[PDB]
Amino acid sequence: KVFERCELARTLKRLGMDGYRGISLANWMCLAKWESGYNTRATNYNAGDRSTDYGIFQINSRYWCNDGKTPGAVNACHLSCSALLQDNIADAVACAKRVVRDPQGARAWVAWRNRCQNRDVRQYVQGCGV
Repeated sequence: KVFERCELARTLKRLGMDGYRGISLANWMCLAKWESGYNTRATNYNAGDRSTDYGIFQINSRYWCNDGKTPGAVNACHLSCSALLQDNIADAVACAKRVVRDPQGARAWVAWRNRCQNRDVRQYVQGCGV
């Protein structure tokens, strides 16, 4: 599923993402936009280390979910990476919350620092009614 911007903003709010561990809704929106383009089926194989990024938040299989083929990986979210490819993002949101509960916070996704951090991210939620 490819979410429309405001449809996603409202969904994320209902799932309690606004301000989760100090991360505003507009930042989660900026993260999803640059990681997957709001696409829940997006996947990206990292040939360099044999891991894969799954879903709307592009969560990595080395630490967060289990896909069986990633060397020395852990599954902190206790989820199959398959769960992060559903149209329903409840599982992906629960795992993203787990990711940021680590000291790095949103810095866990390098895309956040490059395209979201210290920017005016208002545009991501403008007009969505959230």
